[PDB]
Amino acid sequence: SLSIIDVASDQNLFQTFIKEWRCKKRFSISLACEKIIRDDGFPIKGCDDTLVVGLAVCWGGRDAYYFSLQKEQPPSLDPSLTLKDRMWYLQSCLRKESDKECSVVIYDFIQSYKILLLSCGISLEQSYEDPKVACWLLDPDSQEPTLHSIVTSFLPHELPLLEGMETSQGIQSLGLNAGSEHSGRYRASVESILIFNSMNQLNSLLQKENLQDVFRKVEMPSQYCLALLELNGIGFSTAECESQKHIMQAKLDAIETQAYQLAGHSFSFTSSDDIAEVLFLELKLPPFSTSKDVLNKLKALHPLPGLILEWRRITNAITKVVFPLQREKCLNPFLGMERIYPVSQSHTATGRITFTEPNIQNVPRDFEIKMGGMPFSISMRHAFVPFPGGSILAADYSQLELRILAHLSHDRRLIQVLNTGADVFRSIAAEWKMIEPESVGDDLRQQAKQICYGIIYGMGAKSLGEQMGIKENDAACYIDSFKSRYTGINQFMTETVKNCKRDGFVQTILGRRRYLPGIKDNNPYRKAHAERQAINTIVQGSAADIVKIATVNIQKQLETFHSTFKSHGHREGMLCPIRGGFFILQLHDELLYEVAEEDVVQVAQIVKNEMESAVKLSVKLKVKVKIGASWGELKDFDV
DNA sequence: TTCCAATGACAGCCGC
DNA sequence: GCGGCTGTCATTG
Ligand SMILES: Cc1cccc(N(C)C(=O)[C@@H]2[C@H](O)CCN2c2nc(C)cc(C(F)(F)F)c2C#N)c1
Ligand SMILES: Nc1nc2c(ncn2[C@H]2CC[C@@H](COP(=O)(O)OP(=O)(O)OP(=O)(O)O)O2)c(=O)[nH]1
Ligand SMILES: [Mg+2]
Repeated sequence: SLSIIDVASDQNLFQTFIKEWRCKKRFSISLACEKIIRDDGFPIKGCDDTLVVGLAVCWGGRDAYYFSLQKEQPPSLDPSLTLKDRMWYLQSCLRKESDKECSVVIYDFIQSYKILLLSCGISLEQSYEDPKVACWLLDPDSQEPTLHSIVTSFLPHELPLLEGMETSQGIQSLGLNAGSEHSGRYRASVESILIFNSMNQLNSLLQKENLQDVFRKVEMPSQYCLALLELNGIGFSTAECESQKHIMQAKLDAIETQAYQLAGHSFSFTSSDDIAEVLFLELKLPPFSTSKDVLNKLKALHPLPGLILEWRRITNAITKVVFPLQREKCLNPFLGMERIYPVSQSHTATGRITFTEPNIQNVPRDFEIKMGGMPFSISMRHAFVPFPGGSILAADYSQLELRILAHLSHDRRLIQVLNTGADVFRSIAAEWKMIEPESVGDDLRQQAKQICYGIIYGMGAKSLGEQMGIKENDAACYIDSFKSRYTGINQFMTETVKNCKRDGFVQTILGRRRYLPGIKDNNPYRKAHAERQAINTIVQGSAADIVKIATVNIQKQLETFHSTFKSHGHREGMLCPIRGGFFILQLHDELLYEVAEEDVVQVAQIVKNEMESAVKLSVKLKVKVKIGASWGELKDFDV
């Protein structure tokens, strides 16, 4: 039967609860947030509307222990239990002793870790288990889990507990979601019971699939590193952004006025229909699609397609990068600067990490605008700055996916190239554009990068032709030459497709499985798509495993040499200059840290050493470190 | 429908 | 009319 024990209603019940809690090796917690220093709970950073009023603990059955964090105002509070006394006993039960294996189960661990630190001044110090991450680990292509989907799949007999609790079908924790008519006490108590029991079932399934070691040693520690990143945020300068915006907007104005004179009338740059009417009906250019690929061919024949492409590039930087950054910026009064607080997203097909609100991974590379034949550099990344005195440190793996592919295919030709061979992208660009390596621009090297990974991951002659600007036949010859020169790779492609067809899945270097039932499909497209996913998932997923291990191992090292706070949040939630390195961004094969001037040499050594040691392959994991006053102005730094 | 992975703005359409 | 859905366009790795 569902029972909620209000432990703070009676001194005697409270101590019995505290004694039992202190001996538990496993329990769930769920935070109780409701809509409105206050007597009735702890304000949440970023929401003037909602309070943490308590939390619920579960360690078996359908008993929730509700632990109130209200000074005044379920039976009422025993007044001998001061809030200060409760906060003591709370911090005591949520922090590890020496040689004590202790696991806390939290739905949306990251959001809960942050609220406990910033709102209640409590830093969790135990092993963490998030059922959302366990779901992902069992099927990475599953829809993002909700409490409702977890209970549906893993605890279906308890679905009645969720009847009339419609917010259980949203992504946000039932306890944290104060946009309900149900009390935080009831919501957190139900969640605590559903999550504890759900996690027992998820742990049995992880053990059956042999993913429990991955879950405890890589994925949950990776979530802890991402919690520190989300507490840290990334520094942002508005002055740099505005000055770039003004140059961009001037170019957009000139492009529009010239486009409209060539067209003969106004047209919307955002309507494919309008652009198609102008290009194909009203100018009779040869084709109706208005894609990048189409306009890229046609720019050789008339100026308007090129103007369209530049309009979309610059409009993208203004409306999808500047507008959201200058809206999501937040004053940090301790560091004395604006920062952006993006949200990590780990539920991906291959185990990459991405970001939302906003997605800082998508901030444009440097690009050039010409006006009156004078070039202006647009560096959106230059707006992302360290705290005063600090530096940005970036460490990137050199061709990690190629090194992993070499290791798994034992391809002797690819190993030679990686051992000595110059930049492969520059080599391809040179051969293609009839030049020696040195002339390649950034844009052209990116085109060659797309060609090289494209071919490796099963790009066809029609598409390679559009990209290289050559006939399908010439592209098909290029594909054959690749396959002939690197026969190891081609054997590994056929051996991976054969093994996928048999098993219904592929596995990464750490044992994670992706299910590709399209592999058996009779439809030629769906079959070929699955075969391409099979090959790409093993290499891209393996790379994502290595970067996670690197991230986790760097964080351990930083915290040993840590005579200082493990995140900027740990100073906010505390209430003496900044020392150490702060994880600020992940870019798939690249880690960014914000580092105090004094510590950049030591942090650069730790980061490089730990990234190069993450795993042992047939080939060396090469790491380049760069350093600078912004993400946009990073310079090579020999470590 | 023929590189893979990702987020997100933005016209435009359709059952409610 | 209105929110959901669905391409389509962009960008990054
Ligand atoms: C101009 C052009 C276009 C398209 C293809 C190729 N071919 C068949 C290659 O061989 C090219 C260059 O001749 C040497 C690098 N290179 C590589 N290409 C691929 C696809 C792949 C690789 C790699 F996997 F080995 F890295 C290399 C290299 N090295 C060439
Ligand atoms: N399938 C595919 N994977 C890509 C593509 N671009 C990048 N990736 C994957 C493979 C490389 C990895 C990291 O991308 P980078 O741009 O850093 O590539 P890199 O090979 O490391 O180049 P660089 O030397 O500039 O760091 O992401 C692409 O167009 N297709
Ligand atoms: Mg790289």
